[PDB]
Amino acid sequence: QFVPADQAFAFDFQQNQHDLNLTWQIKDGYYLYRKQIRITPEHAKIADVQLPQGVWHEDEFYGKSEIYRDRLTLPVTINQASAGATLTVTYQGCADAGFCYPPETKTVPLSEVVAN
Repeated sequence: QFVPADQAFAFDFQQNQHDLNLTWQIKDGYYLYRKQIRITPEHAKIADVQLPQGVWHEDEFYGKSEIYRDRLTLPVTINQASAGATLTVTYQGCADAGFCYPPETKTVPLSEVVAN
């Protein structure tokens, strides 16, 4: 069951001005590592991102780790974003079947936002 990474972890975003929501639809039997998520803005300023509380799991890769299953919803606050600004979103997930996908990076185009 080594399906394409984007089928196991369906990533999408929706922005309404200062509010950005990042979503991952996580196929049953797969999970994301909380600690492997990285969000980096380029030409934009965002509020601190608080990763939500997940569940604890144990595997041979990292032993005891906090993971996310089913779906991950992550709100992000854009305080300022110049034209052409982007958000680099990196994450990594594995399959209960016994294998991990490599980290994946998505570039989110941010709509311009005037500060404050």
